[PDB]
Amino acid sequence: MFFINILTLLVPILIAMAFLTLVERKILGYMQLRKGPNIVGPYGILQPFADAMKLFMKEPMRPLTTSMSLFIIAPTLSLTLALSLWVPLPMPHPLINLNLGILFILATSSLSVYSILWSGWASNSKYSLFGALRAVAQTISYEVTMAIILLSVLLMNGSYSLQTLITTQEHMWLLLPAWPMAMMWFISTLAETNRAPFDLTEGESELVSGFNVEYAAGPFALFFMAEYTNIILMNALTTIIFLGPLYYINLPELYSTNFMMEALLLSSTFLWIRASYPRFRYDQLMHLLWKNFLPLTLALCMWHISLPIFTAGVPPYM
Amino acid sequence: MNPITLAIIYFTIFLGPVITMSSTNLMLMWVGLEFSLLAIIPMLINKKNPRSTEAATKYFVTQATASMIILLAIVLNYKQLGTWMFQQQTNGLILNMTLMALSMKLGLAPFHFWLPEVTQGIPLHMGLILLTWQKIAPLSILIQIYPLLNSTIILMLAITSIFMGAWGGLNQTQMRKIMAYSSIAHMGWMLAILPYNPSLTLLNLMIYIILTAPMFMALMLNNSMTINSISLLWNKTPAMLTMISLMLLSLGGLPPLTGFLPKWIIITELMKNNCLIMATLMAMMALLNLFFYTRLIYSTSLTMFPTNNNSKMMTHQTKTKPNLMFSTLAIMSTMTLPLAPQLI
Amino acid sequence: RMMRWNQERRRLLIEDLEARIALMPLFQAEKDRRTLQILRENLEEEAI
Amino acid sequence: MNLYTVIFINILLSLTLILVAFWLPQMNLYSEKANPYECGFDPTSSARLPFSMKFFLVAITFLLFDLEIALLLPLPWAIQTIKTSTMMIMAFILVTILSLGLAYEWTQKGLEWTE
Amino acid sequence: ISAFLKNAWAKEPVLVVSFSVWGLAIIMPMISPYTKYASMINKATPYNYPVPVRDDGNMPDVPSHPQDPLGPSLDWLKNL
Amino acid sequence: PGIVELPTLEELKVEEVKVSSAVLKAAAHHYGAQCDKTNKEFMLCRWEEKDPRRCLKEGKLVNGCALNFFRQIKSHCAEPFTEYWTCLDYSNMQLFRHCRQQQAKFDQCVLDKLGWVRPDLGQLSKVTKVKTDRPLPENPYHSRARPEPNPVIEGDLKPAKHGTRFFFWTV
Amino acid sequence: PFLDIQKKLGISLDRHFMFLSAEQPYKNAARCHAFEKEWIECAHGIGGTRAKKECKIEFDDFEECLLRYKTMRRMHDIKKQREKLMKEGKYTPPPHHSGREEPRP
Amino acid sequence: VKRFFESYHEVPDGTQCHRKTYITTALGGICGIIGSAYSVSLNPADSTLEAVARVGRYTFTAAAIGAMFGLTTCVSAQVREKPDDPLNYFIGGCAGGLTLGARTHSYGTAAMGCVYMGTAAALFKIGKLEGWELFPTPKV
Amino acid sequence: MNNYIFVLSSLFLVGCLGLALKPSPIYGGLGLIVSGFVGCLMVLGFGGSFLGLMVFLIYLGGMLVVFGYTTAMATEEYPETWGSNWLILGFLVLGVIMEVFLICVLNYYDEVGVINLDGLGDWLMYEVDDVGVMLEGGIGVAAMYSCATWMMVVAGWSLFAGIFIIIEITR
Amino acid sequence: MPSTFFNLTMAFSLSLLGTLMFRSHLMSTLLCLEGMVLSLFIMTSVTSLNSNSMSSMPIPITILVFAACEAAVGLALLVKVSNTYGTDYVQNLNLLQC
Repeated sequence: MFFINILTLLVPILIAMAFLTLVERKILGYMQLRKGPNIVGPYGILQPFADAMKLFMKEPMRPLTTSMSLFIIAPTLSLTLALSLWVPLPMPHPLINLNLGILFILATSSLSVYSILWSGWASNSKYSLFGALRAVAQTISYEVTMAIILLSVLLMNGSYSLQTLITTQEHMWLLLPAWPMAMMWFISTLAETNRAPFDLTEGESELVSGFNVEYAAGPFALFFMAEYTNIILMNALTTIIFLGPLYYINLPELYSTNFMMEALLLSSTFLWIRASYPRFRYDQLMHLLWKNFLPLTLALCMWHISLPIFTAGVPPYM
Repeated sequence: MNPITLAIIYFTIFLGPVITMSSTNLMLMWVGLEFSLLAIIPMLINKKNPRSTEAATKYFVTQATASMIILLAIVLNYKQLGTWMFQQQTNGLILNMTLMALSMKLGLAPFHFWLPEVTQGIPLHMGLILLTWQKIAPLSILIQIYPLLNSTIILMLAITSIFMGAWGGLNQTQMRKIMAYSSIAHMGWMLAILPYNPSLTLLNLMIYIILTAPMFMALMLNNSMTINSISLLWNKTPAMLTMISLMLLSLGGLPPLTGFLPKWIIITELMKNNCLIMATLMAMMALLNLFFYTRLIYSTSLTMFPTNNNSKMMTHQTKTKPNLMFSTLAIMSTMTLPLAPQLI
Repeated sequence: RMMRWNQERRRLLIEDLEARIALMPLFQAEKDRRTLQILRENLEEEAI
Repeated sequence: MNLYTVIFINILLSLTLILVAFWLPQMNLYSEKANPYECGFDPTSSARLPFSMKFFLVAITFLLFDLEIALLLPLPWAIQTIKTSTMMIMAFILVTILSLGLAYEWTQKGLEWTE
Repeated sequence: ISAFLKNAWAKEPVLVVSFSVWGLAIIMPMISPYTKYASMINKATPYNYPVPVRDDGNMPDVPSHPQDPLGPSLDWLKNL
Repeated sequence: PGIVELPTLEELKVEEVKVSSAVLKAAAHHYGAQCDKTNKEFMLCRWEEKDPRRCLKEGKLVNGCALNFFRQIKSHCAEPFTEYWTCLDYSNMQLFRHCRQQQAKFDQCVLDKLGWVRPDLGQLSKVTKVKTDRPLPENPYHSRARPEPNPVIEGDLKPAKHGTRFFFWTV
Repeated sequence: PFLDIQKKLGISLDRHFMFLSAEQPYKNAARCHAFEKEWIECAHGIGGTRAKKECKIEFDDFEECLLRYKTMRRMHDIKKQREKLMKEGKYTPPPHHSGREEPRP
Repeated sequence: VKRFFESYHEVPDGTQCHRKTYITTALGGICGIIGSAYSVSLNPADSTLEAVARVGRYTFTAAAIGAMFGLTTCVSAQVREKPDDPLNYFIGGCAGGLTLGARTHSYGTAAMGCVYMGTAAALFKIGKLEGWELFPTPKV
Repeated sequence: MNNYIFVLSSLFLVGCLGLALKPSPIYGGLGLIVSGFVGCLMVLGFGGSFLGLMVFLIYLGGMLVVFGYTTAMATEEYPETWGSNWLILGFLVLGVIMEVFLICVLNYYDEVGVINLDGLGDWLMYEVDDVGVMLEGGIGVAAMYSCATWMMVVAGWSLFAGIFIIIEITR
Repeated sequence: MPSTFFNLTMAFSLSLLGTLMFRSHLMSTLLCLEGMVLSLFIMTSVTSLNSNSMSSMPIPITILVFAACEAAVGLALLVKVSNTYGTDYVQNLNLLQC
């Protein structure tokens, strides 16, 4: 039966990515005073399938200057990690209950970087190398803040498990004690996923399709869907950690539906943010996230160390 | 450099060995060795030239492998006995691997090919530190486990250090390498006796330090790095010839100076345990170690060399360099033989 | 709010651990005689 | 076996999808489309040359800060101890020392890039 | 210096908050009365079994059963 | 060299509970008040003596006291108790906060009949001073007789005879 | 050590987690705690050369608790003989060794 | 195996000339391999063939040293029956030095190695005869 | 599922082998990542979660910087991967052959004690505490804040001084 | 346990043989040092988990700390080597003999 549960956990996430594509296009359109796709389907509900089939029928590219092994194994790694991250997600009852869930998340994402970073190297081109180095700088910027933010947040939980936060947020969201941590985590999830304003790897008008310029077919489709899956994942994590929906042990479906609402709002916020602002420069990003977020992150780590103690609010171990 | 950085680095260099002593855990000893390693490099590389970069790279790469081998030995001991201390009834392979890694750390032959190069590629200071303050903690490791050690390869490493140090320093015009080969020979003398009454190891170590530090200061006082540069000393600083002579003739162990005391009592405590002919070989190659010291003090003191016309400005101007410890360290050496029972 | 909630959770944990305290001896005894049963089985087999 | 199963299944999904991408379509291979892009004209040189990066010091100190993350991360287990004062003071010392090092790097202009 | 702080709060407010929160984290534990209860709660959690003691006949401050008047009573965690 | 002395099978045959863990946790707090002397005597046997082979009858007494406990539950307060542990088993960590309306029913039934009061928050987590007719174990760990240490040199010391006997130094 | 500063000051910076039988965080005995305790209490007052021959039984017991070689060899011999018998058609295992038993509790 | 080289002393000189002979030859070949390793690692050749030629030269040279040493020792013990006499080892060491001067074309090296190897081998026999212990255990 | 740990150990061995053959730092760091993942998995197999996850995190963070630098300093026009050299390919294949042959040999020279292929999976965990809580790794590592507060001081000082060391080396 | 410990020892030995046997590059040597570190970490952690000695579990983290500091300074010296010679190769560090 575990395989049927894998189906229920895998195929709808892929449908949801494929339709986040349409939602992106239509929201960018209506924010641009235009209508997105409405031709291929009744309201464009078949444009993702058209895109996918067109990509998987285009001839791929195995250029001569490249390294085929990394070239092919990197999109595999990208999709595999983007789809494995969804596995221990409690919505409210997860598929794989791990006692160190967020460590699995962090490690899996820091390995997801290597898809971009090996694809850009195997693609023996200048723009691909630009993009790989930009990704190196990006990760160096955001990973420190990610780890310390999540540490200081779970310092009022008592564990790295994600099922425990559903009990920590039984009566209140963690957004109120920690809105600054939530802010910087949101921007970290934004720099993660290489999403705007921190695109900086597929920087169309700086790097003409960096880390993808030599990728044409289903490989490019793999990178694309991995991005659009990690987006929904990070929004799900935001709403699980901070915007804790309602558990109600009799009714888990209520948790699932409120989780759906909140993750939809956060993903729409990602698209809104893309449509609004321009791109950073990838040294402005490092300077920002080392000179504004890391001092404050350390200070709030100090505060959330002191706070369990002078409040006598230390959480429990299990 | 700036003062905060210097404070940090020198404090770390002081705490490397000081952690390595006051630490029963071998892991913390390894930590101290890594502190010394990590903090010495900014000062080997302070001038930022190819020689300094090469010296620092060679030092780092040679010391890191030895650190990893010592850590292998420690992990194997913990697996064997569930303890972070070299007991008895460990494995001789573990102990020998430890000893070889520490030999690579010190500079003993055949693990000696890195020390003259590195000492050449750095200023006169940081050769002093490298040869004195960095030999201590590696020796502390051996001192704490002297009954567990193999009397065979300890002596082979010693003898090889003596032979190679003598035959290396015989033909070096550069003084930064002569002092390194002297270090190699003296470490051979130490490690030969280390399984036999280890207090004499510390005796020879203190004697060697008290000799070398004044010598490196003597080279500092005019930035001397060559025989032809120390030969122009009767015109610049002609009041140092006496002490340089007596300290070189101490380094090469001669009787009335205290540099014969370590060799003498080491041969004594070896003859007490029937290490007769190895001791004879070491005593006889110490003479070859002495030959280039004799040539050196000939070159600078007894057959005063040609000088230059520009050396007269040096005569006009004044100096402030002797630090009031040159005299003390050079006079406790060269003159403290009758206090030998108070030394041992 | 989080102070009071975690204060209560550190009370429910005391309750649960106390249940574990009350049931330590039964599991200890059963585990003991089970291990001894298995060892006697192993020995009676090794004899033949 | 469950996590292994899920990861094997995702691996199979990706490999089957790439097999489809490579052996379904029609190919017309020739050297003018298999040679590198570089925006219309051909490369003046190779991409496998030294790429002078200008945040190397920030990369090293990211490595050190990752080690500091490692040291800080056992706190959700440390806080349940009985003392609560040695750990308080040691966490304060650790964080303050990390931030002091960051301030030194900032003032000595390591966070800036080599222009 | 008040004007320097009034400047540094407009230009570079991020570092002001960092230093202030650092000082606050250090200072508030000294001030609070609820700080001692953290160690006591960590000490009350019985992860390990409480091993009984043999009756010498000279242990009057120890109870001979769980629900006796003796022992460390946890009525401060309740109705805190 | 020496053999291990193990009991026989009939020395391990017990009237056992054959009962699940949720139903067990639901009655734990009363099984800590009642059936406590036997449990704690068994613990003192098992910890004072490090041999399970020398605490078997104590374990059988633990089992028997638990059987009598659950039988007194099966005579009065069987159905409220069934309701309680049946709601409790639904959880994944078997928590009490989700089943708190049934605790009241179970405790009221078992306080009316059998007069059992529930322990407070921290009553079961303190040493509890049991007595017994057993003797103390003499030399647990079966420690062998230690070797005697090397003797101390007794005496108020004096100068070295002829000073330092080094080579030719007189004093 | 070389510079016994900790004894000179009474502190214990690192000499309280040298060996297994030393104060684990929550009082969980490391395995062979008893054997290491016994070896260390036999080798006390004595130093070295004499403890290496007057507490050899205890060191052997500890070495067999920790690295656990004789039990490996014993079970290997048993399994070898059992395989030999089962290939000779002489031995059949009982119900409670092929996975068909009445579980105890 | 250490027993194979310790079997040099189970029967005295003048007996089993062949056994002692290629024992000592194996010993010399071992030491020559060590020397070749050190001479190829440090100061390498312009090609692996030159390096292997160097190794073979060193090794067969040292093997010749050891072969002539053992032959001459057991012969001069067989002739002029005196196994407890280091002069046989001296004569064998001189034969070794003369072979070193043959393979390395120099009479100066020949006489040098003769004197030095002969004194060394005589001291070796005096040590084996009187009970000298290189690499002693600490006793005091 | 008993040869799990031997498989993981042998894969770690192969990874370190291909590392020791020293191809370009790209494929070398790929081998590092594979071997660190495998080390995390075997540490999990022995009951250790936090240490393995931290291995993987720290080595990922390091290999990222290694890629950044090797694209800047340690790059050739022809990076010389494994198969580029018939000699290095032969050494790799010979290393795998010698792994297999030496394991088969040590499976014969001694019955058991070095490598046990017949008895495999029987000796992994060695006296688990079947009833336990507050038992995992993380408690020991968190003892750096209590009962091991020297390791924390000394590592913190290492990193603090490392910052200054790096600034001065790069200056 | 004994099998995997043997294999980890052999892996350390291979990484040691590597870092001893140089090639043109240097970062490969530093990577061999990292592999040695990894193998020693795994052996220490496996021993601590086998013996259930939680008091020694702070030791592998210290190993990682100091080892990544070693890698950091090695990488700094690598930057210096490149700035001087421009090509990262080890066969250019041959001017100290004179």
